[PDB]
Amino acid sequence: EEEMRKLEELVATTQAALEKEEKARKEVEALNAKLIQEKTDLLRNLEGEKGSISSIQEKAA
Amino acid sequence: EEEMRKLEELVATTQAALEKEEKARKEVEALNAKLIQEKTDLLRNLEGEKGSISSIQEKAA
Repeated sequence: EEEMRKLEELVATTQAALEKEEKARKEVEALNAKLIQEKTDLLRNLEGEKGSISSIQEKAA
Repeated sequence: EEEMRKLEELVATTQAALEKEEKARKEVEALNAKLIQEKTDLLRNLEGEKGSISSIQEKAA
């Protein structure tokens, strides 16, 4: 009466784990890669504008 | 015993699955924990500057 219950718990632990791995393996680079590109285009906009604010200071003196 | 042999192999993959499941999530929560504040205060940094750049040029012209 006990041989049936270990087989249904056997297939349940594998299908529940299998949907959990590839859900996590997808989102780790999905969040990281779109965050590292959006700082790179803003930083060259930043230091080029920080060079532009001193230009109005040297031209006025 | 052969019936306990079929039980223990896929659980060994599942115990290897759960440790890799928690490994991916705890590194992706800590990187988002400080970086979303990084994009907010630079927005005040840029707009507080470019609002002045629109204001410094009209009296310099």
